[PDB]
Amino acid sequence: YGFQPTNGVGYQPYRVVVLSFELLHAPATVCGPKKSTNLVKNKCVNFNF
Amino acid sequence: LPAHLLGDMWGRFWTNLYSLTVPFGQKPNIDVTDAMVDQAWDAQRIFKEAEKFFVSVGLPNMTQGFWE
Ligand SMILES: *[C@@H]1O[C@H](CO)[C@@H](O)[C@H](O)[C@H]1NC(C)=O
Repeated sequence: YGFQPTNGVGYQPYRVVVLSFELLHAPATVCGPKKSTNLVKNKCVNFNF
Repeated sequence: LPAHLLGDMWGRFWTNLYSLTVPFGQKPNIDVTDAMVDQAWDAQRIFKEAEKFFVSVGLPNMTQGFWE
């Protein structure tokens, strides 16, 4: 490719990244991000730590 | 017709004979040049109205490298 800056679109360079997820088998790994809040004190509450 | 009275050197176009052959010389042939300088049309309006003519019929826009 002889790329030049004065080239119509469709002739200018594009960078490409191809992500390919390939499963297999395991006991655990990456996953979503859990949410949280601001714990309190001196109040019957329903909590998860 | 004599060859030296036709409007140019070779008689290729007769377009310079219009002032002698005009049918009705008391009617101005329509000329919109004063209405362009009364609305402050720049250099860019003449092509942007031209691009709106072609997109009106179903043809693509200019390529956006066309403008710089
Ligand atoms: C052409 O360009 C105009 C703005 O310059 C845009 O509104 C219009 O959608 C374009 N035409 C097409 C087919 O996308």
